[PDB]
Amino acid sequence: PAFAVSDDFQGKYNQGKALNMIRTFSGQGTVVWGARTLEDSDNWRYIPVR
Amino acid sequence: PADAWFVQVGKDLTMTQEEINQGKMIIKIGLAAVRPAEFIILQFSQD
Amino acid sequence: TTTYPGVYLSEDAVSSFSVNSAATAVPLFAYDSENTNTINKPIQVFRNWAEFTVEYPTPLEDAFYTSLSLWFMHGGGKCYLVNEANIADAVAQYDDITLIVAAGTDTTTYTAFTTVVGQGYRIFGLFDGPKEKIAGTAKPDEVMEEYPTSPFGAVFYPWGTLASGAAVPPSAIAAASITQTDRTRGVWKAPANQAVNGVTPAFAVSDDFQGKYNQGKALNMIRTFSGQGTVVWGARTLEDSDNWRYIPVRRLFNAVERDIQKSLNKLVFEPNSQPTWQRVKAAVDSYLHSLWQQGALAGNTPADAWFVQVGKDLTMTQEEINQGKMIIKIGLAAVRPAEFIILQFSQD
Repeated sequence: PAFAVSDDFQGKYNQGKALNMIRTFSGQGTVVWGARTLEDSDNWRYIPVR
Repeated sequence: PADAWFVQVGKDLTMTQEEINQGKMIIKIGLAAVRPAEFIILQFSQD
Repeated sequence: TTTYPGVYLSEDAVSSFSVNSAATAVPLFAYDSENTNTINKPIQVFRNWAEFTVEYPTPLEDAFYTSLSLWFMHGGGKCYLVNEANIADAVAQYDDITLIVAAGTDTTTYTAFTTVVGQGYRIFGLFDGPKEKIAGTAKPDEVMEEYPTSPFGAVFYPWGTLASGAAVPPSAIAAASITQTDRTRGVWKAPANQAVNGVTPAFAVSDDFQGKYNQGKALNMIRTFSGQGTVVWGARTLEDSDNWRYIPVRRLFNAVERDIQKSLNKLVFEPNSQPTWQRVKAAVDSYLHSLWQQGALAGNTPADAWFVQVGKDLTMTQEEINQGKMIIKIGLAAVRPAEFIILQFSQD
């Protein structure tokens, strides 16, 4: 990743829409992170259930 | 799993007479899907 | 909130409670502020014999010196010594003081005593008997009115003169009986058969002058016997009342609540909910039940030997809940001291 992003700038953009930044950890490295569609709706969040 | 879905098709619960006579058939289902466990909180207690 | 994806965590919030027991004897000692052979610091905060002796290596004969000698002869505790001018002050401060002695100091003492009980700070003071030798031919009550009536106190006449040294007020002397009472067993036991050591009463009093002054008020002379020597004798508060005679049953409720009222100070500003109310009830009863199975309080099936009640309408109804107020109430069976003994024969 160009950027090792955050937890809070991560966390504060978890809502609203579908930012879904891709964050490197320990163990898991450069792993994908967060699953959500554009609407934060009870029918449609969570891209696989869409 | 007939709770985890349902399914229904008939003569009048679905697709009544004249639209059968119009050729149309309609069906319908609805179902229980999984949801991804995105968040994790956990609770302690000393009982 | 649960903002980013990942692992959040919660715990348990609030727990139970119980009361923390007691001290049962924190006496301040009646320092005389006019007195000079002494520290003219009014309030002396004293722990044991050692710092006393680094304060007084000096064998005095004034009664407080004879007190702490006698007091720490019985062990003794962290006991204080304030003047006759600063009674209420440290009582408003130190929050532990259980006992108030009379070191022959009465005049401002009784007023300051009846001052603080005029705001009622849950203490048991105790006074001196008159100095010497009521003739007893007459005059039966006119030796008593000099002492304020209260459910809090007695005088213990004979002026146990402590033949090693100076004449000691039995306020100091009977406290030693209590000192070996709580150390022996608690407060509901009456310190009425603890024998003290090396102290001689000025007077070997009577049985009848004893017996005729057993009533009215709380003379409670301290009489030497055989076997038991110079032992304390008679337990009764100032009023001869069915609620209050028998100083430990007064001192029981003097001790029954200062633990509790202290303990629940942490528990205000709390949501006055029903599951609060039952939970509060759940802690006390067992502590009572222990204390009942201690035999401190009398009565079988001990929810007979007490009761306890708190709710929404049996106690603390709606608008005063809406006023924030909660009220509770209990009542209970206590022991009473078997002071008297008669016994009946029959040939059947």
